Amino acid sequence: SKLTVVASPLAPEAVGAYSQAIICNGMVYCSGQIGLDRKTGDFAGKTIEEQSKQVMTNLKYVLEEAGSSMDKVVKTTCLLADIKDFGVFNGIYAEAFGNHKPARACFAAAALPKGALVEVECIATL
Amino acid sequence: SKLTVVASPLAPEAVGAYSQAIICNGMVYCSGQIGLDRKTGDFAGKTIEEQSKQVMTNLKYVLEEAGSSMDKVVKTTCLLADIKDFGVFNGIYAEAFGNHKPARACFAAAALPKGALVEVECIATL
Amino acid sequence: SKLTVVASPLAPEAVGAYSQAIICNGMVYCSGQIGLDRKTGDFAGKTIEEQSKQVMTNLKYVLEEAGSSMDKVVKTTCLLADIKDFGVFNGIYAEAFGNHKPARACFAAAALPKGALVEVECIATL
Ligand SMILES: [Cl-]
Ligand SMILES: [Cl-]
Ligand SMILES: [Cl-]
Repeated sequence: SKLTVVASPLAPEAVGAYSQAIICNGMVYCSGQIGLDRKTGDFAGKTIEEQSKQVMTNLKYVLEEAGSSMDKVVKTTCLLADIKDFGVFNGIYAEAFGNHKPARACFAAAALPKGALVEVECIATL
Repeated sequence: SKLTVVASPLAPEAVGAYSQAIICNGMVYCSGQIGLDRKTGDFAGKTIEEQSKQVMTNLKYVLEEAGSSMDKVVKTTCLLADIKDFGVFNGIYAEAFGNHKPARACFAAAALPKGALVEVECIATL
Repeated sequence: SKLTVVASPLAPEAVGAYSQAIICNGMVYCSGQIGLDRKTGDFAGKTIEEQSKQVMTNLKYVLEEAGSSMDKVVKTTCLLADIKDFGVFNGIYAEAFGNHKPARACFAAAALPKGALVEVECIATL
């Protein structure tokens, strides 16, 4: 039951107390992505649309680096800064996954790290 | 590591970007149930008691459809719209599980989808 | 796929509808620890620093009882009562894990059980 650290050069860098994802026993446990662009270290934009798209892109990068894929995602958890953003977020999430339909839980947090508007974590299979 | 979609006709319908649950590698990953009654597509009631009972019933339906059970639940996460609802919720949760005692985390969200008062997700074994 | 209940005498007692952790299929699913001291049944202190240290100590006790360890943690979820506590919390978390870097998601809840300032759950391997 080895743990393998996942570090994509495309996803936001993990330089603190966490890894982008950990592989263990055939599963990939992904950190909660926020909508940072690795190229800038800043949010992709100020809007929910911009950050949501970036979050889903980031997740894909992490999953690919792990040897997984969006289609191998079993469960996500979707955190919003503001519940009114649910509809917009959900559309962008759905585009990202296409016809694949993970299990899901969603909620509005009181606040997210770094003032993010959206954070999405997941678990996937190899 | 096939994924199997769980769709009970008894639990709220999943007609959007998620599945009620996903089976993978011997485990069942359940979406966060809210207190909708599949027969109406509406909340079972306006109160915490009514919605909490519905949520736990819904979870049982999903688990059964997956080939699992309440007694096979390993971990839940219990989300409340209002922290003051913890005691009432907890009683209803406990009734639902009987002597089975999953691992658990609970918190109050700033808000939940659809204005729900309570949302409960879980992971279970086959 | 037997479930085993984990009950450390060092971690806060689980006397209600949950277990400290559940072992299943080679993995340990840990409840969200709050900063209670088992010796008193009360918070270790009123501050974020005091409770955060207690939470990480509690997690270690649970993991050890399960046959796991801090180094075997694959993923955590870190819940704060107040987003401004993120930096302090993160330092204490990092001390606790040393060079081990789980996957992670963090957020501020609207509120936590018992008025806690911080709650941390995790999943680990045997
Ligand atoms: Cl997740
Ligand atoms: Cl859960
Ligand atoms: Cl976790």
